[PDB]
Amino acid sequence: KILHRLLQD
Amino acid sequence: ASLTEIEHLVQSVCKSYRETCQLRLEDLLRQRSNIFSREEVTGYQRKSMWEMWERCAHHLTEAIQYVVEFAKRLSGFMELCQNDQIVLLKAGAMEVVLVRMCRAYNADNRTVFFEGKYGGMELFRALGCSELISSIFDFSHSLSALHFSEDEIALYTALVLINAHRPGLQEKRKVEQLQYNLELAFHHHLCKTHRQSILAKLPPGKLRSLCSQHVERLQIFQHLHPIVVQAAFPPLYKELFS
Ligand SMILES: CC(C)=CCC[C@@](C)(O)[C@H]1CC[C@]2(C)[C@@H]1[C@H](O)C[C@@H]1[C@@]3(C)CC[C@H](O)C(C)(C)[C@@H]3[C@@H](O)C[C@]12C
Repeated sequence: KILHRLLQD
Repeated sequence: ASLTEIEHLVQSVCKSYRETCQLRLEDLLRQRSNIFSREEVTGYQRKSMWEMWERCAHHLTEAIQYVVEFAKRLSGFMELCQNDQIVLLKAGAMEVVLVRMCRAYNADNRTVFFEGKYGGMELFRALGCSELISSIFDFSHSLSALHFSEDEIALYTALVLINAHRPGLQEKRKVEQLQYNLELAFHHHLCKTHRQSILAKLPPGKLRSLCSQHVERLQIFQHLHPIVVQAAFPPLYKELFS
């Protein structure tokens, strides 16, 4: 979720 | 495959590592004489357990963020599905940090570079987990005795992270293929630099056991201090470990 964001951005 | 293609993988992994380090090796070397005084040590030891936990988890989380960036630059990693990217990071990121910390460890006096100076494991006494701390420090001493080059750490840490045996992987074949190409690249590089003797000396279950000990210690701390965990531990830390 934070991981999701770090992986996307 | 061919040698050029393998050697391209080696250089690509080493570069990804270099750009995602956080602290450059020469910075860490140049501070080795800057050791906490007995009074600074005492100051750390007198901190409350919950305060020392929060500070440590903060620095660990910052370290993990650099590991995520390393993963995202690893050739093949971003082409795996997101479910698999997350599985690999959840199981792997702490193991990466534990390998990467041997750079910050001075085996001549058994200290680690923490918040601007080097200090011994006694600095961390207020955590209440001497047994885990002792084993981390020993683990780092083992790794330091190998004299890893920056290239060896890069390749080895790539392999720690790209592990096709992690439970939960949806396309375990694709990860196996990546892992085998990384393994070939690592072994190639060792064969070319006359360093194959290290293969025997790399740690066995050992990384797994340290990460397990971390998690069981966290469950004890959060049972005794649940609001502290909710209010003051980093979000990323809770997402990986709670
Ligand atoms: C108390 C507990 C179970 C968890 C939190 C604390 C522990 C036990 O898991 C303890 C285990 C050992 C510990 C002190 C760790 C801290 O959180 C995070 C640091 C750092 C990664 C922080 C950043 C620094 O750049 C470097 C030099 C890389 C540090 C490492 O040298 C030592 C390390 C891994």
